Amino acid sequence: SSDTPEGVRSGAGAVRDAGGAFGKKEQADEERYFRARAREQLAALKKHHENEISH
Amino acid sequence: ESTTSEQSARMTAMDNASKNASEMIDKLTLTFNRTRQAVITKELIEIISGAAAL
Amino acid sequence: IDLEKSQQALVQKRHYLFDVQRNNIAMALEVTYRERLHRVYKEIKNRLDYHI
Amino acid sequence: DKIRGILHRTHSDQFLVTFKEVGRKPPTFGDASVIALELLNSGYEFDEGSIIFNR
Amino acid sequence: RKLALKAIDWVAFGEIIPRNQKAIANSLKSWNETLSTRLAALPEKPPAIDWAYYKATVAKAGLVDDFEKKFNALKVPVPEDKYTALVDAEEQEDVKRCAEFLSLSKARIEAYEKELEKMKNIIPFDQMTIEDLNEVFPETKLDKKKY
Amino acid sequence: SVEQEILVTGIKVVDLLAPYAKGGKIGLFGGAGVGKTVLIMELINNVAKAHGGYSVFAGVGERTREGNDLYHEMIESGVINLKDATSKVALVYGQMNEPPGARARVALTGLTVAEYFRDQEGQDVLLFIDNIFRFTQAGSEVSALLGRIPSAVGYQPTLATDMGTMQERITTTKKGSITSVQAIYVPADDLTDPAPATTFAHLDATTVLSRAIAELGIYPAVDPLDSTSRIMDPNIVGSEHYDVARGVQKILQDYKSLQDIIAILGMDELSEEDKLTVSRARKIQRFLSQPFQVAEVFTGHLGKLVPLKETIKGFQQILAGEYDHLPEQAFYMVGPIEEAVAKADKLAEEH
Amino acid sequence: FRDNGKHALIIYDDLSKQAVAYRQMSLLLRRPPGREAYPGDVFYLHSRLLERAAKMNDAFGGGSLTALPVIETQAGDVSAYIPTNVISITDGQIFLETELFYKGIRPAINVGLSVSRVGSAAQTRAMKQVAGTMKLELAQYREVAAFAQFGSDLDAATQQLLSRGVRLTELLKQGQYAPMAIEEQVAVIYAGVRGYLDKLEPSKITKFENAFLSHVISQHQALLGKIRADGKISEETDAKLKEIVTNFLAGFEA
Ligand SMILES: Nc1ncnc2c1ncn2[C@@H]1O[C@H](COP(=O)(O)OP(=O)(O)O)[C@@H](O)[C@H]1O
Ligand SMILES: [Mg+2]
Repeated sequence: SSDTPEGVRSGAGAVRDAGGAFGKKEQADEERYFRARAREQLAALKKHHENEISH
Repeated sequence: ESTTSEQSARMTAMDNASKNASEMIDKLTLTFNRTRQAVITKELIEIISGAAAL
Repeated sequence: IDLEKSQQALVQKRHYLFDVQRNNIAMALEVTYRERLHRVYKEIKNRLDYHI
Repeated sequence: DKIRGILHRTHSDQFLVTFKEVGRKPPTFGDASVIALELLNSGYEFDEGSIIFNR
Repeated sequence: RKLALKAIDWVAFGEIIPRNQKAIANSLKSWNETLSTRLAALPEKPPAIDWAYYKATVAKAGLVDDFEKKFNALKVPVPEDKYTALVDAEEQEDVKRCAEFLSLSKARIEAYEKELEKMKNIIPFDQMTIEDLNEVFPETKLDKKKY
Repeated sequence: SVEQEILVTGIKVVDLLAPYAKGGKIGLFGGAGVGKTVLIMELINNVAKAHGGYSVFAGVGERTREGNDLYHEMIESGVINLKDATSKVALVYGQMNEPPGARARVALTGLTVAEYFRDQEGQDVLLFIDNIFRFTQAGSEVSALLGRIPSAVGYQPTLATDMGTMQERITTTKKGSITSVQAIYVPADDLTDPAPATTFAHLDATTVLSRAIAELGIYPAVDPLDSTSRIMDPNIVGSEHYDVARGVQKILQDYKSLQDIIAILGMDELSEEDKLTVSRARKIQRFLSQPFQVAEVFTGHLGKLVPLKETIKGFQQILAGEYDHLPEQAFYMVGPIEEAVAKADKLAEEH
Repeated sequence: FRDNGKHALIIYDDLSKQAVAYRQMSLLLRRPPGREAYPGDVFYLHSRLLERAAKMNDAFGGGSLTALPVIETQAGDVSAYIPTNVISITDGQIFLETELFYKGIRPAINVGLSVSRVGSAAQTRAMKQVAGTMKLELAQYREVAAFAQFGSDLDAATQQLLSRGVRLTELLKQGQYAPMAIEEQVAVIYAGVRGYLDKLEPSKITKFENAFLSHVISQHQALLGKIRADGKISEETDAKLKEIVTNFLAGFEA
């Protein structure tokens, strides 16, 4: 099919638009990884010394 | 030894994941081609039946 | 030998670049005179275009 | 990592140390010295042992 | 119009060698490429002013021709050349300073050339002298050679 | 007329990647239930009260309830006045309870009142039309009884002629100017249907809404890689706005091709260089979402209105890397970039 | 203009809105429909319009007529009714994608699917010599484009094939309303296909090109008159162009 202009060819971003098993396995892996980065970037954001003097 | 045992099994397990994804890719190509013909056939009947009853 | 040519290297370098400074400023007056003759035709072409 | 992640349920209290970031770059002899140094200076004085791997 | 040529901007004119100032010499070549294209944008002669068609097409007369009578006999004075001489003035002082290597190191060349003459003289016979070999290889005062 | 301008609205997705224009035809695409009526309710809120001249709203084939939430959200804002002669809005309504011969002559009645102000007077007129898919559909129902063979998927044979006979009166002439915003229903999320895919030739700025963005929580769900304009032009919007717009679309499209790898490999097995272009892209997705004013009863949040000079300066600093020390949640539903760090500290203290 | 010994060009913008304006006239005259309600003679509508483009010979005048039709597909499906009629009539297609338009490639011509069946017999001798290797060099890159996202453990030939393919791509990008000359086009390709760019950083290939072109217009005008008038690139001009891109590349970054 794909070895001609006529046949169907796949583009970029076609695993998420399908919405199947691999399309759901990708959304819950971008969220369970960038949930821990909202922990380490928020715990180290409390280490401002001027806020502690106000505390 | 363990980084050779691991790097050879990554070679095999990524090889059967491209055979099973190419075995699956021909079976959906036939169903795509039956369904592509069946839609040109179906919407051709609706135009003919619309003109004949008129 | 290497310090004899070090004399002559700076006397062909200097006379080239001290005439480049002559002609890099020489082009600066032609392109501001050519655009002086051209612009005085442009603002009298506007009146040749307006009243028609 | 994937040894610690599997055994995190049944044997979470029998761990000594865990060494991550292993296998991305090829292993060298300096990393065999970093691990073996910290197996001594931990406070755990042992008397036998064994190693399991995939030859 | 008028247009004079220049010399080759190939090797020397971009290697002026300031105190690590290759950026100032790079800017010197960048002005020559910009002005030569601006001279290639406009020609030496501008367009011609048709006078006869101005009277009929703009035939509401008086106000049309009075601007065409005042703008015809005008003159365009170009800018001054006051900065043209002082930049060329510092080239005359530096060219007198650039020959100081040709003035001072010329005796340093001949003194090094005369040093090659006496250096042939010293080696002489294998078994020559214990003081003529005491010019190149050194001697000193008390307690210099540690080892 | 031939001159082009830029009309500023205050929405961050619209002014950055697909700017609207004075006297230019604007289209609002998208399916059913994504926000075409709310986004066309937002531009009456911002644009119509700061505008000098008059305004006309033609409602063609929509719910008769929603013609009463406009008559009661324009008395309490003083645009319609019931006591004297200082009103600024006319209204023409033919809704979805009418016979199908009457949903196809209402849009011709809207742009007849709006042709009087442009021609017999000289003012600057606006025109809001929702919906306009119900002009095509209401002519595909009376067709087969008039004696016509159907074309492709079921529309009339004269589909692209009477559409192009109405859409050539909504123009900017040398006697006035008509800004026009139109909502265009796309049937069952398919922009290759013959009714929405022939209106593209009559629109300058298209704002394609999408259900794949709206189901993330990003509101307004505007597709950045599917919205265009005719004035995205570095000689019109300046060279600083132009290299920011294409800098956003290039990092979003390169984010699309990276999702195909994470589905098999994972997030952590990637390199450190493209763990950063994902985290810069996810902050650009979330920063585009802005809390609207007329959607207060949905949200409870307040209405923000970011100016044009601040929208560019907000997006230069996420791309250059001046906010790599914040989590993703600090940009969700904020106004300008100043509130993105004030919201960052307030989340920190509750640990 | 073809009948009187002159040359011409025509652009149909666009032919996919003529088959629709003709279908409406058919079904209102009660003609028998066909696939997608088009009549039986929509192939005969487009064939006798494109066959009027011809290259006449010297006994009739030597005229010509060149035809460029525009066709809009829907969702990139060229296997529809009208996108398959006009494909089988004409000679070659230029396939502009939407994915490459947002990835930075502008004009977004896909050279994997674009062909021309007059071939290399319509190129000048200067352009034919350098682009024959560029076409082979780019085609080897598109084989290995799928290794770029995670590739560092590959062979040095494969790292080289990626290194030339990215830098040849940056030469192909071009702003709007800036058409070049063939003598300036062959010089920029000659700078890339020889190997004079594999050490320059891939982001600087655009800034290097706009700097290099404004140089050779003013300071090497007498070389771009001996490729325009000659038509070919000789051995004398091969050496003369060789020290030019070595002089500019030496002192460039300033
Ligand atoms: N500002 C907003 N952002 C995102 N979604 C909204 C907004 N306002 C309304 N919606 C959602 O859009 C849906 C449909 O709203 P509406 O625009 O009235 O319908 P339609 O677009 O189908 O005419 C509602 O269910 C609502 O949840
Ligand atoms: Mg609605």
